[PDB]
Amino acid sequence: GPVYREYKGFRVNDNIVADFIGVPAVITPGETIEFSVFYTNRGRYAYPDTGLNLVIWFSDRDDLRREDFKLFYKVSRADWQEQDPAKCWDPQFPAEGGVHIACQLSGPDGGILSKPDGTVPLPEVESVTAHVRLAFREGITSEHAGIFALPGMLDAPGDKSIIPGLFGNVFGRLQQASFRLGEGPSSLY
Amino acid sequence: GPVYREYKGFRVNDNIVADFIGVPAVITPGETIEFSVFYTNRGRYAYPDTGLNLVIWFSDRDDLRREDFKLFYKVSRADWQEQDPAKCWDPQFPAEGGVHIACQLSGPDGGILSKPDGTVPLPEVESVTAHVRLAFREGITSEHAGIFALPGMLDAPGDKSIIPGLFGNVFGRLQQASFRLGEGPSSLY
Amino acid sequence: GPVYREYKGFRVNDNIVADFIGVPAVITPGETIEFSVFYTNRGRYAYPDTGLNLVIWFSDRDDLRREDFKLFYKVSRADWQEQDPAKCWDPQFPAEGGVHIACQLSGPDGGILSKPDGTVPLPEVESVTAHVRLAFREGITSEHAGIFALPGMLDAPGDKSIIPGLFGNVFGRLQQASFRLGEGPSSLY
Ligand SMILES: C[As](C)(=O)[O-]
Ligand SMILES: [Cl-]
Repeated sequence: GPVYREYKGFRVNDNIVADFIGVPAVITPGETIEFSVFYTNRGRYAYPDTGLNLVIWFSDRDDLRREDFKLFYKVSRADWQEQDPAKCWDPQFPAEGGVHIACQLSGPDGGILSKPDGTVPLPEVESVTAHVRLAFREGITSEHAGIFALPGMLDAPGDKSIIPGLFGNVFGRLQQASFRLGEGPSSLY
Repeated sequence: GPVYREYKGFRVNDNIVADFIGVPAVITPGETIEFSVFYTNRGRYAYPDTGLNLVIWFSDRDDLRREDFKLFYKVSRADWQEQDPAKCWDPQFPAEGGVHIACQLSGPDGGILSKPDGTVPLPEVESVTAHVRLAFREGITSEHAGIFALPGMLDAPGDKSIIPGLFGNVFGRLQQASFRLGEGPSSLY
Repeated sequence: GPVYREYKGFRVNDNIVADFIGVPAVITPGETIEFSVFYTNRGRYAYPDTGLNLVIWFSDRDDLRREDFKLFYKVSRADWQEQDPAKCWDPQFPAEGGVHIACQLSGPDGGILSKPDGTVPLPEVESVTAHVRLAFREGITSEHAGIFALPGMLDAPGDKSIIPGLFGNVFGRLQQASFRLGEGPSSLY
């Protein structure tokens, strides 16, 4: 069994990391972007079932909700699907301000790692990708926002997910992508 | 106290890492790009005050100076500001050629981690972001350049910065973004 | 001497890592992109000779070959060159489908780390970059593809590369960039 750390009330294994590709540092309100994100087993313990969670957070306003953006994704080689608003955590409000909306992006990966019983085990060195399509509705903006990739794992076969709407009873290392939702930079020269 | 390694006579804690988002691999001279960069406490020691440093480096020429580019930044949810040329290191000249221009991008983060006395403590798992607007003047080019993100920390409360013009008496893990400054690639097909 | 783990019968040192800059999450068939990728020594053991390997992989088809894309690269401040198809591994076919084409992108870096004898030693904290130009021929597509950065090292000076066509008898930590080859996302709103 692997070593867990505690963060808030949850168990975190830093050996399950996540990487982003193609997140722009500025997103235009109303426009659709596609990026990729994948979590990888940098440890020696094979997890029996895994799935990605994504957290969308605005630091400078607290009114953003799941319905304020459109979110589609595809697990590795499987087909695209719309992210399910019922597979989300309720909005969380940090003590310093803002709001984050955590979304579950789990499911079979097209027969690369996934098994007939539906699990997506993560042997060492292996990875699972979500290709993600994201768009924020027009008229909403943020000057310091981010996406966090939160890998979710089931520690033992037949474990239950611990956060309502998210995948996993233990979690991997949070990965960040900071951006602004608004207008691009004016010329400095 | 955390474990430091010595590198070029400075104290480095590899548990304070940095990530880049949105850096292009080719930058057009004269054009403004915006990217984000953030440092994260991946260790268990909470630093009492922290700030980011950025190094702009050209490997194939040594004539670049701070005056050859315009640089603005914004710490997390604080306001945009112009980077201060007096809050920069003197040009450094590696033995193999080229020049590094080390720039301090510190300050309050808009009250997320920062405190009324101006300090930015970095608890574990926490991060601080700089949104960065950058443009190199027209007529300057480089075929192998990069930005290095150098997190700076004050190890104990009331410590003084050790590199004149930069923030910190100890430093985090150097993170790199390599790019060309010049023209994009012609179509290979 | 460093600690190796075994992976598919090869020796891997996770302290030699790789990072990507500017890989887009969607690449258009026929269009040329340029990105950079660099491997960094995050350990304390200096390797006497190093070189990057790049793997192009399609998960959803197995007919892709080295001839189906154009690949040029440049080691740090050395000159651009075309990747040599004879310095490639034979196509590898995972049992679950798809194909991987592993390509050697080694050589001197313009005298930054490289020495007159042609070797590229990698001291601690140091790094080697490849600027990469990549284009897939028109009419070929993939819904889940990626680039893997496989650092190659020689553990000892008189060691020989262990995979025909790739650099190294030991290898670093695999780094991934997942993308689709095809059309960008249509508007969700
Ligand atoms: C209540 As609303 C403006 O977040 O859809
Ligand atoms: Cl956009």
